[PDB]
Amino acid sequence: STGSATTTPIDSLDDAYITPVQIGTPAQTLNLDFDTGSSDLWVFSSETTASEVDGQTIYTPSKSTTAKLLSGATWSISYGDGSSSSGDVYTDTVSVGGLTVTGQAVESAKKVSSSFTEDSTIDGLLGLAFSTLNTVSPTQQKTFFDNAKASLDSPVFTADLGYHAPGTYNFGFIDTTAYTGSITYTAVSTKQGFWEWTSTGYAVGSGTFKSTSIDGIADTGTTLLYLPATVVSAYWAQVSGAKSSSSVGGYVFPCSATLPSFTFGVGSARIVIPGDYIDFGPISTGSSSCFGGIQSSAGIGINIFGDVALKAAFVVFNGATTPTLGFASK
Repeated sequence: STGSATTTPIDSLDDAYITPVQIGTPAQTLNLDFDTGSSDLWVFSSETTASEVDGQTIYTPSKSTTAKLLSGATWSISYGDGSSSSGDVYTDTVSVGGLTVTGQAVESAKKVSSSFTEDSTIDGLLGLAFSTLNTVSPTQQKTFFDNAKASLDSPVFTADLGYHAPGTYNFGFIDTTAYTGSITYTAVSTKQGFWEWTSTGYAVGSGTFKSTSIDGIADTGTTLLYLPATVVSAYWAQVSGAKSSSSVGGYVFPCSATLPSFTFGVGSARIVIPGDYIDFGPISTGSSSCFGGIQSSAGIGINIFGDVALKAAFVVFNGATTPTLGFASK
């Protein structure tokens, strides 16, 4: 089997991407944020505290003939950005892009933090990291990908995120029309439950490539690119008037600037992030200070190849016995 679903940016800055997911019988379609940095599939639901719901579509298990309470199971998650959610658990049929899993754990939120309530366009998250990070207790549950894997033509999914445009998530096949050149595969460590890999270095604009190992994760649920302070300072030093602002919480730059590209290494291959991808617009409406898409990972404890980086590439998440990541230009 295979599945193919279009993913759409939630706003004009590509802050996140939503992908329609069918849950239950008859289908209830919710728009979920596919998140390679976490391992819970959770939804706004009929059980969500009413004051914490503001425009989201909700999953109502009582209206699904295939829903079953997973008796005694609870979940609670805290994300790297300080956001959180918690609740109880149903099993139900879940379909993405034509690919169906029966008996999928659907984590029903009772509580969500303010950042989720404020995002009316995101009805939940679909985690695609390793199932070792799943928060269900007392019985840890599998991700949608882990449950689908054995049925798929190939044990893979691909992320093809658009710049200010829709893209695609594919399960079980590699669309050879979706990328240019060849796919370069690189080793993955699953020791922390993430798609953790090592970039071979970077370049700023037309500058020379610096060979240096940068360990980090491929995280579709993170908007920006978080890299060591040395690398980030080297990038922003090439932009007149760029500075790190403690008051704003990162590097900002004049909205009049033209940003240089940023290149990262995947083995002997190179992925180029155009400068425009690094512009996240005014820090506040009407400001001439713009927020940068490349930020320091200092204090986060890990480097994060978020959407800024991944949208520059066709990305293969290879869930074979020995997992690997693949990157192609597109």
